[PDB]
Amino acid sequence: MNAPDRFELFLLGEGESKLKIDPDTKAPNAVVITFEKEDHTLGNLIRAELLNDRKVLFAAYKVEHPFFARFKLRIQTTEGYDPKDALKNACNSIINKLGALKTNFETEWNLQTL
Amino acid sequence: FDMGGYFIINGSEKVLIAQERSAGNIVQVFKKAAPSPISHVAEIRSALE
Amino acid sequence: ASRHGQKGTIGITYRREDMPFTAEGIVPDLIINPHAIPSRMTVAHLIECLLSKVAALSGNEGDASPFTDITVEGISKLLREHGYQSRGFEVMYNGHTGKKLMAQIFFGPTYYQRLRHMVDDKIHARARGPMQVLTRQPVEGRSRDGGLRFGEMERDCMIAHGAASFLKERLMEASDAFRVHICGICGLMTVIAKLN
Amino acid sequence: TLSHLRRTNTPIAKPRQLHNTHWGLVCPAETPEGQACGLVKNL
Amino acid sequence: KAIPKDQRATTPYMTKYERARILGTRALQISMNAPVFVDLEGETDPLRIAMKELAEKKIPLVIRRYLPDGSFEDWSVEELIVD
Amino acid sequence: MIVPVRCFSCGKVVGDKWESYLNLLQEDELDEGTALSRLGLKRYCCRRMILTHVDLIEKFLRYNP
Amino acid sequence: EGLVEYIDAEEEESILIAMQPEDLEPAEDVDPAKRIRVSATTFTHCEIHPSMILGVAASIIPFPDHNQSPRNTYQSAMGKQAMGVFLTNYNVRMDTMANILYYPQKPLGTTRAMEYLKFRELPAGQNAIVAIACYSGY
Amino acid sequence: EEGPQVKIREASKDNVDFILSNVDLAMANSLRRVMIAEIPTLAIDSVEVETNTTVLADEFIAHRLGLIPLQSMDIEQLEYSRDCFCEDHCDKCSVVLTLQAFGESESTTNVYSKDLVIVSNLMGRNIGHPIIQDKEGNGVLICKLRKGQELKLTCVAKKGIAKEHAKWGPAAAIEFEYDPWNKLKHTDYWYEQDSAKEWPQSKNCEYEDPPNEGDPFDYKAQADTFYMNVESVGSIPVDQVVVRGIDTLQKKVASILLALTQM
Amino acid sequence: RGNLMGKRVDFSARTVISGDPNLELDQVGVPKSIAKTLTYPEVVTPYNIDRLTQLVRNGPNEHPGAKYVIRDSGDRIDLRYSKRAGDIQLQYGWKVERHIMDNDPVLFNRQPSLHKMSMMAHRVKVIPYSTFRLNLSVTSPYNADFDGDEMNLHVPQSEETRAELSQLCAVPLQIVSPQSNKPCMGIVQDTLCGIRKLTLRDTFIELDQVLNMLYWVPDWDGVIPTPAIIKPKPLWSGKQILSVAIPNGIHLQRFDEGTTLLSPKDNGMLIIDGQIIFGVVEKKTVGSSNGGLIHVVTREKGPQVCAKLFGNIQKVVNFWLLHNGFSTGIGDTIADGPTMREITETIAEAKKKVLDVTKEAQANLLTAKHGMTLRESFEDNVVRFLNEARDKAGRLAEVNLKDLNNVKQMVMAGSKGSFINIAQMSACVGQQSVEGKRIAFGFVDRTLPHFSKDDYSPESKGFVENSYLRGLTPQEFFFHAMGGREGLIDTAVKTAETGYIQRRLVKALEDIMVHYDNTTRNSLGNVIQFIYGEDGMDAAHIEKQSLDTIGGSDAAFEK
Amino acid sequence: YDRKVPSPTGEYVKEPEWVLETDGVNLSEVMTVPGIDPTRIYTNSFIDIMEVLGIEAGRAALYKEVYNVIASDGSYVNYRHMALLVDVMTTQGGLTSVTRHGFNRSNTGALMRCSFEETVEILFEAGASAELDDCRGVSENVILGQMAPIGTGAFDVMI
Amino acid sequence: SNTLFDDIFQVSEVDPGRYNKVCRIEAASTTQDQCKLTLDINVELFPVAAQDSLTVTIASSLTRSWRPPQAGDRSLADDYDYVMYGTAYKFEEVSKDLIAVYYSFGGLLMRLEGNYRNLNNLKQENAYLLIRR
Amino acid sequence: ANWPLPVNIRRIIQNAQQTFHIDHTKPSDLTIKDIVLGVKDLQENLLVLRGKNEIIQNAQRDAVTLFCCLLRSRLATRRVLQEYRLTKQAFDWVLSNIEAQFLRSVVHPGEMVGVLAAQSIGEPATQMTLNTFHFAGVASKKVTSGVPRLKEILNVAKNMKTPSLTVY
RNA sequence: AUCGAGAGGA
Ligand SMILES: O=c1ccn([C@@H]2O[C@H](COP(=O)(O)OP(=O)(O)OP(=O)(O)O)[C@@H](O)[C@H]2O)c(=O)[nH]1
Ligand SMILES: [Mg+2]
Ligand SMILES: [Mg+2]
Ligand SMILES: [Zn+2]
Ligand SMILES: [Zn+2]
Repeated sequence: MNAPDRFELFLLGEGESKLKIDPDTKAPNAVVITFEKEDHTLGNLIRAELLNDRKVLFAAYKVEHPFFARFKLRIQTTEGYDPKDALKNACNSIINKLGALKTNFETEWNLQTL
Repeated sequence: FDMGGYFIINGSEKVLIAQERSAGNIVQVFKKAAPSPISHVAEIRSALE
Repeated sequence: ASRHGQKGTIGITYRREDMPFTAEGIVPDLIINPHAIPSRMTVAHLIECLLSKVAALSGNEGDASPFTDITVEGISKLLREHGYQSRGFEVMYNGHTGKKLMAQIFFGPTYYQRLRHMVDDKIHARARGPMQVLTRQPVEGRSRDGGLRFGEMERDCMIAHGAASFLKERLMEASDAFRVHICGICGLMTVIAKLN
Repeated sequence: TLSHLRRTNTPIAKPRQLHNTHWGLVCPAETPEGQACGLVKNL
Repeated sequence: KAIPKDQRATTPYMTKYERARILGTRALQISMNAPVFVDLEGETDPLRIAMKELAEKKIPLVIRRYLPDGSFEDWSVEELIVD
Repeated sequence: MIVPVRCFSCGKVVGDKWESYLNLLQEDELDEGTALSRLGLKRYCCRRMILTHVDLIEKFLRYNP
Repeated sequence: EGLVEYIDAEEEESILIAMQPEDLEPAEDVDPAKRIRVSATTFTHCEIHPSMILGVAASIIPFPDHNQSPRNTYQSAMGKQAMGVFLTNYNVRMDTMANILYYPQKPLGTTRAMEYLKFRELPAGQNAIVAIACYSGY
Repeated sequence: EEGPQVKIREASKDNVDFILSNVDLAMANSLRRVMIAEIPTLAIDSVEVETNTTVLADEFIAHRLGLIPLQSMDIEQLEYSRDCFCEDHCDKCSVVLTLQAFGESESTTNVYSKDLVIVSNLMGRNIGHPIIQDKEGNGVLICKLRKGQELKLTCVAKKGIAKEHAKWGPAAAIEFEYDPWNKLKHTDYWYEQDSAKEWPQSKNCEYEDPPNEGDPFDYKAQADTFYMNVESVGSIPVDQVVVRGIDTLQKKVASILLALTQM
Repeated sequence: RGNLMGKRVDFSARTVISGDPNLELDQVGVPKSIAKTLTYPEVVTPYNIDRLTQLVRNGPNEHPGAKYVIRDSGDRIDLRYSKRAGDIQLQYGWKVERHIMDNDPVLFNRQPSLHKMSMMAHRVKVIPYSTFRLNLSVTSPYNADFDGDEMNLHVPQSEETRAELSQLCAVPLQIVSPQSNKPCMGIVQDTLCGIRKLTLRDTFIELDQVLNMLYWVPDWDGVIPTPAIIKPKPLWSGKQILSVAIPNGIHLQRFDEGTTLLSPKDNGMLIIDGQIIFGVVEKKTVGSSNGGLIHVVTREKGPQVCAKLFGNIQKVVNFWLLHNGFSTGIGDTIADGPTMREITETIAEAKKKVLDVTKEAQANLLTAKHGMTLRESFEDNVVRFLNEARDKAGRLAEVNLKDLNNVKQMVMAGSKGSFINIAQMSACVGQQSVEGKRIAFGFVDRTLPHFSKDDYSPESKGFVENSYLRGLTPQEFFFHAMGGREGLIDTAVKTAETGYIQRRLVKALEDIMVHYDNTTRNSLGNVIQFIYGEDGMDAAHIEKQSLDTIGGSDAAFEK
Repeated sequence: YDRKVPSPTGEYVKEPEWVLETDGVNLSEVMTVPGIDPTRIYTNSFIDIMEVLGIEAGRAALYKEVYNVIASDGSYVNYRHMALLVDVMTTQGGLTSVTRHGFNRSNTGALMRCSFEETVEILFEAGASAELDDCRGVSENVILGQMAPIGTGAFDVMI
Repeated sequence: SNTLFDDIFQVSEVDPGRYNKVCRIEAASTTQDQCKLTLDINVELFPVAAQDSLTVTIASSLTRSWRPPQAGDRSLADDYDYVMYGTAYKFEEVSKDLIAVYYSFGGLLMRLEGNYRNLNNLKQENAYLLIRR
Repeated sequence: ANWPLPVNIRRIIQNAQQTFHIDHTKPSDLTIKDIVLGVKDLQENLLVLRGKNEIIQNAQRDAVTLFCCLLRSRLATRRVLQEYRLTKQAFDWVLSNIEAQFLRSVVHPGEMVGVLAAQSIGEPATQMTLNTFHFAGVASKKVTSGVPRLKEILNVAKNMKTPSLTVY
C-alpha cells in the first residue's frame, strides 16, 4: 500500500539526471558527485579503483538510505588536476580490466570439456 | 482432520468452554481473621446428584 | 515469531545482493539481532537452530523432544562430522563489500511462524470526518474511519510540558467546539437564538 | 482449533496461581497473557 | 490595582513559556499577511521569522504576568532578556 | 501446498525433483540423506525445500467439485 | 487387564509417582554434559512420560525445558495466531476471515507429541534460514 | 594475458568452478552482484486466466509460472516492454505462451511445463523454450488436476532483471571465497579450546600455502585470488552467465562516462 | 472521566514502529499514505503561494499535494472531487488545507503514557513503506521495541500550537531528564555494542574504510586527522576516528577503580576537546548515565547540538559494525569442561551444607536464633544459602567467558543483559519462589506426588540445579513455570495497583505550579512550598556535585 | 549497625554499634526509657511519629519512608518531587490521604473534585451546599475546554 | 620543527594483557639510571621479544589536513621503522625535578620519567615517536 | 560528600584550563583582592528570588546557602592558585560564566510540577513492576514488600503491615 | 448506528 514500485531501482524518473555535480562547500578542489538509480556495485568498484591513482587525495561513498537506491561520491584531488577527470580516467581502468576478463574467461572456457 | 466438538449454530460454529466451580458436598474449615465477631467457620456446600 | 516467544517485526528487506552470504553462497532468509537473545533468555531457539541444521543435512528429522537425552554436545558431535563448525557458526561476507565479516555469524534453520497483525491491516489515519451523535466526538476505531482517544493519561503528559493552547486545541478544534447562548443573569442555556 | 476446544474458564484466596495439584491436568504455561490471565487454563 | 513601573521582582528573564507564546502569537500574525518588520533574509516560515524578530528585540507585545493575590506585573519583550 | 518452483534461499529449480523424490524414497528404498544428494541438492537452504515439504494438494484432490 | 489406573487430584494425594518409569526403579562412568537428575523405594504407580504435563500449544515447543518458562507461555498465546491450514475443506467453507500459508512446511525439530497433534501434516510456519547477527541496525 | 587471470579447474553445463587471479576485491563483489541481479532474462509476466477449476487459487498458479525457467540466450536481440514502441506487448518484445490441460482421466492429471505452448511468432530466434532438465522430460510440476478439472491459459513473458523480482535471475547460488588460511586476517576466529580442531579445513586449501609458525604477520599484502563457483538455473548456459555479468557491468560502467560527456 | 478529560480527536495516526539507524533523533518516519491524509490549515501569504498553487495542482495523490481549499465567505472546496480542481486562482488570505511536508512539528506518543517523556514533538520525514520509523536512541523514554509495539501521532492546527511542540515538546529539549536529573536517551543496542568493539585499543581500521567513515559524519570539516600510526602500514585507531563525531569543545574525566592515567586495562574515560585520549566508550560514557557524555554535551551548547551528535555516533558505529559483524551462538552459553564441574560441586557443597542446617532443626536443638524467630526461620536460612550457590557460580562463569564470547560483549557494553542473565544461561537457574517463599506446599505436607510428604530440601521446594543449556528436569520445570506465572500475574493485575497509585498522585498534585514568585501553590492560593524543591531550581539543570569540605583529615584540610 | 562518625582526629571512621529491631510500636512510653537515646529513636510508624513529635517530624518521616521504598535497590528520584508530594500531604493540618477521603474534600473547586473517584455525590452537594467554583484549576478549564492557567497559560498578552 | 629527544632503551617485561595486537612494553633507560619507560607497541606490526634493546626518537615534524604519500618522498624515516603520532596531556612530578610525561597515540599510551627535565619538551599538541632496529 | 548541586563548577574548571591553556609552571596575575573580593561579590548576585524587603532577602540567602558552600569550597585561594592556576581574564570568565550558568538553572515560573511531582514516582513503580518481570525469580523486593507498602503510605495506613521499631 | 458479551495486541 506504501511499498514503492519495484522498477524504481534503475528507471530514472522525469527531470532526473544519472549524475549530479556540486563542489564540496568546505575543502577546495573537491567535489561531491551524486549518482542516481544505483547501488554499491557501482558505489564500491568506483571508490576502490579511485585508490590506485596516487594523484587523488580523497575517495569515499555512502549509501544514504537503503530506501532510495542512490549513492553519493566525494572526491578530492591534487591542485589543478580536475576531479571529473579523476573519475573519467579511473572508469576506463575498470573497463580495461573487465574487457580483459571476457577474453581470458573464454580462452580458458573453450579448453574445458562438458 | 476436523475432529469436531462444536455446536453448529446460526451457521457459525460454537464451542463450550468448561465452566469451573468449587466442588460440592465436601466439608471444609475456614478462617477468617478475628476482628470481625467470629474466628472459625466450618462450611459445606450442598446439592443432590 | 519463532517457536520461543521471539516476536519482532520486519525492519527492512534486503535483496539477495545487499545480503550477507556464506562460504558456499547461502543467503539468509532471516536476520535477527543477537540482542533479543540474553534479555530475554531463550536458549532453546538457539538449539532448535542447531538441531534443524543437522536434520537438513543428514536427512533425518530431528528429535526436539522436551525431557530427553539430547545435548548441545550431542548435536555438536554431529554437525562436526558434517563439514561445518560445532556450534552453528559460519564465516560470512558482507554483501555491500565482499569483505569478510570480522566476526563469525550464527547461521542455520529455525522454524518460523508468521503471526497475524500486518501493518496494512493496522495502519490507520483520520483527519476530520464522521462523528457520533451523542457526543459529537469522533467515532471509535479504524472500522468506521474514526479517530484515536486522547485519554486521561494522555492529558497528563501535556500539562507536564505546560502546552496550554495545545490543550485548548486537542480538546476543542479536534473534538467538540460547540457554541451556545448564556443568559447574563440566569446563567443557563435557555435563551432563544433567533438567527441570523 | 485444538487448543480452543479444551479450554477452561473460571468465574471471578490465590486463584490466578499455578498450584501443585495442577500438575499434568492443566497446562503449566498455556494461558492467555494479561486481561484474565491464570484464570482461564487449557487441559 | 496595578504594580507601578518600579518594584519589579519577577524573574527578569524570559520564561520558556513566555517564549513559546510570544513566538506563537507572532507566528500567527506573520502567517496572516500582517506587516513584517526585520529584513527578511530570504526566509518564508512565519515560525523562523519570529525567531529572528526575537534576536533583534522588535516585538511590540507586553507579557502581563499575574500573581496569586491578583495584582500583576508587566514587562515587554523589549524589556526582557532573551536567553 | 504443491512443491514450489525453485527454493527461496538459493533459487535452484526444485519443482522437477518432487517426482523423482517419491520414486527414489519408495520405489528402490533409501534414506533421505542419500535422497537429496542424488537429486543434486547439496546446499541445505535447498535441501530443506523438499524434506520439509508436505503435498497438501493431494488431499485437496480428494474433493468432488 | 489391570495395567493402568485412572487418577484424579484427590486420590493423587495418597500416592507415590516415578518420573521417568525406569529411573526410578532399577538397581544401583557418567556423561558430564547431560542433565542432572536427583533419584524412595515405595512407588505406587509411574508417570507415563513427563511431556504429558503440557497441552496442545506447549507441546508444539522444541526443548521447552531449555527455555525460560514465561516465554514458553508467550509462545503458546502466539501459536494460536500462527498462519497455516486450518482444514483441508476451506475452499468451499464460508467463514468470516481465514488465513492460508502460500507454501507451508513441517518443522525440522519435532516434539514427539506433535504426531498426535497432527502437526507435521498441518503446519503453521516455514523452516526458513536464520541469521542471528548485527548488520544494518534495522 | 593483460590483467585478471582466470583459471578453470571444474566446469559443466551447470557448474563453473574457477579461480580469478590478480584483481582487487571491489570487482569480485561487484561481479557477483551483477551476476545476481543486473543480468536480464525472460520469464512470465502477464497471465490471463480463462478457466481454472483447480483447488489452487488463481494468482497462486499465476505466481509459480513467473518462477518457471525460460530459454533466454538470444534475449539481447529482444527489446524491453518499456523500451518497445507497441501497445502492451508485441513479437519484437514479448514471447507469449499458452497452457492447456483438462481432467479427462480418473487417476491424477499432472500439468507440467512441457505442456506449455509457444503462440507468438518466434522470429526464428532461440528464445522462450521452457527449460527441461527432468530425467523423463517433464520440466517442473506446475499443478495437479483430478477427474474433471480444467486450466485454460495465456502467458506473456517479458524482459527483466533480478532487481525487479527474483524470478528474472539466471542466478542460482554463487560460491565465494578468498584467503582460506587467514593470512590477510580480515576475520578473527571464535574458538573454545583451539581454532584448528574446532574450525574445518576448507575445500580451498590445496593450491594455497600454509603460513608457517615463525613468520611475522604480513601487514600490507592485499586481496588477491578468489575461489568462485557459479550455478545456472538454465535460462542462460553457464559460460554466458558470467560473461554477461562483466558485460552489463561494463555496459553501465560505460553509461555513466557517456552521461558525463552529456554535462 | 471518559469524555471531557479524555476526548476523541481528529488528525491522528497509529501504526507499528520499526527501527531506522539513518533517521535523526528529533525525526519521525511518517508513512506516505498517512501524509497523503493528514492536513495542516495554512493561510496563503505572498511567501508561500508559489509552493501553494503548485500544491493544489498536485491533488490529493502526488505526495506534496493537498485536499480542500477554504475561501473568504466560508465555502469549502473539495479537491479530489469538484470540477474546478485543475486550477483555481489563489487570493490572499485563504486556507489551503495541505498534506504534510518534510520538517513539520508533530506530537508523537506511545501508550502507556507514564511520563511527560512518552509524549514528544518530532520532525517529519515522509517515507515509503507503511511503518512508523524512529531513532534507535529515542527508544528508552517512550519504552518501545519493534516486536510490533503500536505508536501514535498528532498534528497541530494553529501556528502557535506548532511552536508549543517544537519549543517545549521538541525531542531535544527533553534529552536531559527533569525527573531523574540525568539524560534519559542514550546509545542503545547495535550502536552500543559496537562502540565498545570500535574503541578497543586492539581495534584498528585503515584508509579504505577510514575515509568512508569521515564521509559518514555530516559535519565533517574535510580534514582527515593524522593516523596514530604511520609505521610499515598507516593505520588509524578505533578510538581515533570516533573523535570525529565528538564535537570540538567537550571535555570528560572519569577514573574507575583500576585507573592509572595509564589505564593498563583501558578503564575510565578521558576526553579532551572532542578528541579521545584513553578508555573504552560504553554505557557509563555514551550511555544514558549521569556523568555520561550525553549529559555533558547537552549542558554545553546545546540541545540540538547534542541531538545531531546522537545520530552521528550511530551512523559511524553502524557503518563499522556493518562490515565487521557480530552474532550469538549456543557456544556462547557453553562453559569450559573442568568448570561446570566446579559449579556442580559448588552446588554439591551448598546442598550438603543445607543438609547440615536441615539435621539441626531435625535434632531439634537447635540454638534457634533470637529473631530470626521462628518459624521464620530456617526457611530464611536456606533462601540465601542457595541465592549464594547461584551468584557464586554466576561469577565462576564470568571468568570462563574469554573476551571473544559473544554474550559477555553485550554485558561488557551493557547493551542488554547481565550477571543473572549469564548465570541462568550457563550455571543454574536457581531457587524459584512464590510470594517470596520457596514453592509453597500444595499437596498435604509435600510439593508433588513425585516426592514423599515432608521434604524441606531444595530439589523439593523449587531449586533447579541445572542450567538452560542442559535442560531442566520435569520436577524442576513445573516449578519454574509456577514462578514465571506469578510474573505474568502482576502484569495485568498488580500493574493496576501502581497505575491506580498514579491516577491519584497525578490527580492530587496536578495544578501545583511554581507561580510568578517561586512560591509553589495550589488553585486556592495555599502555599505548599516557599521556594520549589527548597532551592527554586530546575532538576534538568542539576548534577552530582562533590562537596569536598566534608571528608578528609583536619590536617589534610589545613594544607 | 554501621554509622559514620566524626573522629576527633578529623576523618570519618566507621563506628559499629549495637542497635535494636522491634516488631511493635509504643513510642509514647518506649522513649521515656532509661538507657536509650531519645534523640535518635525511630519507628517506621509515621502515623504515631506524628502524634508524638508534632507535625514537622511527620513531614520528614513520610519522606524518609517513600525514599526507603523508591530509592532502595538503585532507583533515584530527585528530592524536589518526593518532597513536593510529602509537602502536599502535610500542610492541611494533619496527614491528608492520597485518596478520595482526604484531598477530595479540601475546599477546592468542585468540577475538579468531580474528576476523581467519588463523582456524582460530589456535584450533588455542590448543587446542595450552593458551592461556587473558582475555575482556576487544570481540570476546570479542560472540562470547560479552555487554555487553562497552566504553563503557556499563566500570563495574558497585551500591547 | 627539529628532532627532539632520542635515547637507547632495554625491554624488561612484555605482558600480553587481554590483547592480541598492541602489547604493553616496560623498559629501563641505557646509561641514564634516573629514567623509566612504559609504552604501548603494536606487536603484530613490530615484533618485540624480552631483553631486546630499541631506539626511541620523539620530534614534532619529520592546519594542513593529511595527504597520502605521492612519493616524493617528503623525508623522515626509512631508518625509523615504528612510528606513531599523538598528543600530550597532564604532566607529572615525583622528586622536583623529576618530572614525567604522558603521551596518547590515539589510545596507545606512553609514560616516560627522568630528570633532564627538558624545556625543549613543549606542552604542545605535536608529538611523534620513531623507533628503529 | 556527593550531592545534587546545580551549575557544575568542576567542568567550568576544565573549560577554563584548556581554553586559555596557561598552563604550567608559570605564575598567575590575580591579587588576593581579585579572587576574594570576587567570590564574595558573586555571592551577592547569584539570585534565586528578588525583592527589596527584609524577609525576601533572608529567604534568598537561605536557599543559595548550599550552593555557596561548594562555590566557597572550590573557589578558594589556595586551590585557585595551586591545582588550578587561573588568570585574571580566565577567572573573570569563570566568574561571569557561573553567574550565567546559574540564572539559567532557575525554575521557570509557569512550570507545572504538581503533575511532574508524580509521575516520577508513579512511573518507575509502574514500569518497575509492569516490566514486569523479567523474568522468573525472586523477583522483588520491591514490588511485593513493597508496592503494597507504597499503598499504605498514601492511604494513611492505620492497619500497618509490618510495624517495626528501631531504638538507639 | 446504540446497548451488551467475549477473544487478541502491546
Ligand atoms: O498487559 C500489558 C502487558 C504489556 N504492556 C506493555 O508492553 C510491554 C510488554 O513487553 P514488551 O513486549 O514491550 O518487551 P519485553 O521484553 O518485556 O517482552 P517481549 O518483547 O519479549 O514480548 C511492557 O513493557 C509494557 O510497556 C502493557 O501495556 N500491558
Ligand atoms: Mg520486545
Ligand atoms: Mg514490545
Ligand atoms: Zn535454496
Ligand atoms: Zn512491444
